[PDB]
Amino acid sequence: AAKYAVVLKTLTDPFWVNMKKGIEDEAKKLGVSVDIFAAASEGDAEAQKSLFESLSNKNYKGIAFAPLTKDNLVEPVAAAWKKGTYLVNLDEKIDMKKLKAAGGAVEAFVTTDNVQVGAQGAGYIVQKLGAQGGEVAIIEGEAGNASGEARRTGATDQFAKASNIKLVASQPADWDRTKAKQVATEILAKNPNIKAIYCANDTMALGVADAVADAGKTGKVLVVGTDGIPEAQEAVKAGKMTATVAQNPAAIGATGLKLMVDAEKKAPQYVLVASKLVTA
Repeated sequence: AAKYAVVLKTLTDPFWVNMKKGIEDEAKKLGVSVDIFAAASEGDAEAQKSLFESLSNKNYKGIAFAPLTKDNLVEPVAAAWKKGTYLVNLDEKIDMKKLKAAGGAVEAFVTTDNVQVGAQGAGYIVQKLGAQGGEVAIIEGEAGNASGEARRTGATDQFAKASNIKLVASQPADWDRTKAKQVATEILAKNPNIKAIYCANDTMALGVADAVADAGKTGKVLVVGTDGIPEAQEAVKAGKMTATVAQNPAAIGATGLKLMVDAEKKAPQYVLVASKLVTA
C-alpha cells in the first residue's frame, strides 16, 4: 500500500504532468508506492482543499502538496501535521503564518528560486557574448511582482559580475507580449548596439523576438525568456529565441518524494531545484 501521497495542481498543462512523471520515476528508483492526486476542476481552490481533506482517513506517512493559493490548503495541512504526517510543500509557498496560527507546520519546502532563474538567464547571455561582452537589457514583469522582481534582481546581479557587460535598460512590460514588443523596440532604437535581452517571462520574450525581427536583427540580438512555455520552446528551436529558463517540475516532485521517503527511514528544510536552460 502507499505510505506517500502527493496533491498536485490540475494535470491540464505539461508542468504538472511532468511533475507527476518525475514523482513516478523517483518512486520506481526508490521502490515505493505513491498516490498522486489532482483535482479535475482547474483553478479551483476549494476542490483542491476538499481533495486534500479526503486523504485524512487514509494512513499516509507523508504528503507532498503544491497549493493552488498560499491559503487554500492551510487547514488540511494543519490537520495533517497534527496527525504526525510528514509534509512537503512543493512549488508555491503555503502561508506559513496562517499555518502556524492553525497549529501546523511543514517539514520541507521544495521550489525554484526565481533569483537563480534570472541569474541563469543572464549567465547564459554572459557566456554567449564571450570575451567581447556588450550591451544587454532586461524586460521586466509588472513592477513589484515577487517572481518578476526576483528574476530582475538575479539577472541584474549576474550581469553586474561581468565588467564588460553593460545593462543599458531594465524596463517593465507587465507580462504583456504587445507591450514587450514596444519596450524592446524602444530599447533597440536607443541602444542599436544591444547584444542581448533577458525577459522575465516567455510571453514577453516572444514579443521581444517580434521587435527584434521587425528591426531586422534576428540572431544578432540574443533573446532569452523564462518559463519554457511551448511557443517559446518552438521559438528556440526555430532560432526566433536564443533560450528560455524553464523550471524542472520533474525534479521538484522527485525531490519532494525523496524527502518524504528519507524522513521515514523547527524551521522547514528549504530545497531549491535549479531551473534548466532550454537551448537549440
